[PDB]
Amino acid sequence: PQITLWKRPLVSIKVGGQIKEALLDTGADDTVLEEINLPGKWKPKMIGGIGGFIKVRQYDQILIEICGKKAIGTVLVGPTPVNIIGRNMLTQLGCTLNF
Amino acid sequence: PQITLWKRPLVSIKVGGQIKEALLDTGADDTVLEEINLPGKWKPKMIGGIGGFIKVRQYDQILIEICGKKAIGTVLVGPTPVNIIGRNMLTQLGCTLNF
Repeated sequence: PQITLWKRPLVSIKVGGQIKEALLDTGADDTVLEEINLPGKWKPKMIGGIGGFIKVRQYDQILIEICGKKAIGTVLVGPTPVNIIGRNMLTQLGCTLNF
Repeated sequence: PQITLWKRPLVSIKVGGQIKEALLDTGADDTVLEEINLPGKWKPKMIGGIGGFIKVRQYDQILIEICGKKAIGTVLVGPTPVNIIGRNMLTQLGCTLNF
């Protein structure tokens, strides 16, 4: 799809047997979700920083479907005000900026 | 231009008689720059919030050129770790997300 930016790019995502709303964020390096139980191993990871560090759970090679196309990448699970789809997953979807 | 997201989308911008590097951030509502003297009036504005509010100077109808095309919109001038081009300016450039 082509998405204009007059409003926030919230999309619907399928992940871990759940449906969630998330933000296509070209300004984020990583993908962060909250309130989900992902399969497989996880390692702790300190992210963020400015104001202090926040610990999350890093799951690797997690599938996320968005408007039809599927992406597989690392997902960080921890507290976040909005579910973020960072560039690590945007690139797996073939997402580009165009103007 | 078409910009892939394998790396951070830093571009070169012309604004206020200066050249600066900034980030095309679909995850930001507003455009924030630091260390510049913009012309015209400005009103104070509290932005951000999570962890506390930060005061910036809001200049309206400011021109910014990026890879050839010009945009006119509100620019917030205050401390920021990276110069951000929010959706208010991305939309003026005709910027979309495509995958």
